[PDB]
Amino acid sequence: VKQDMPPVGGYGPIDYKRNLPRRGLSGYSMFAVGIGALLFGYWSMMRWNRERRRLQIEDFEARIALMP
Amino acid sequence: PGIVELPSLEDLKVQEVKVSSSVLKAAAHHYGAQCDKPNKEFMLCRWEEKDPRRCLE
Repeated sequence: VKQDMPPVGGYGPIDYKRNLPRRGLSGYSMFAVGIGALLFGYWSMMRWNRERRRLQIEDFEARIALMP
Repeated sequence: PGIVELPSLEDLKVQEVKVSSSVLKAAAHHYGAQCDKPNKEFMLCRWEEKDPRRCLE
């Protein structure tokens, strides 16, 4: 017998495609969810700032009543 | 030139309210609420005549 290195009856194929998934969101959906979380942060920001101004006015009234 | 008028320690001796910062600050709303009805007399004295050595009373 002979003992070279042949391929055994043929081998499987190997791909040659530029395999790209291009996944992720679109323009509109990513854009809208970013602006939506932005507006959520704005609303909570507005609420905290106006309640904070209430308390800071109370601090002003403390210094007024303390002064003379 | 002109001599000054400094009223001495004859009238400048009243026992101070010798409490500290935080107690006086935290007691402020009731302090302005019940009393400090006649201190606006003092403040009106002070703004109508800007000469302390007047509003000592």
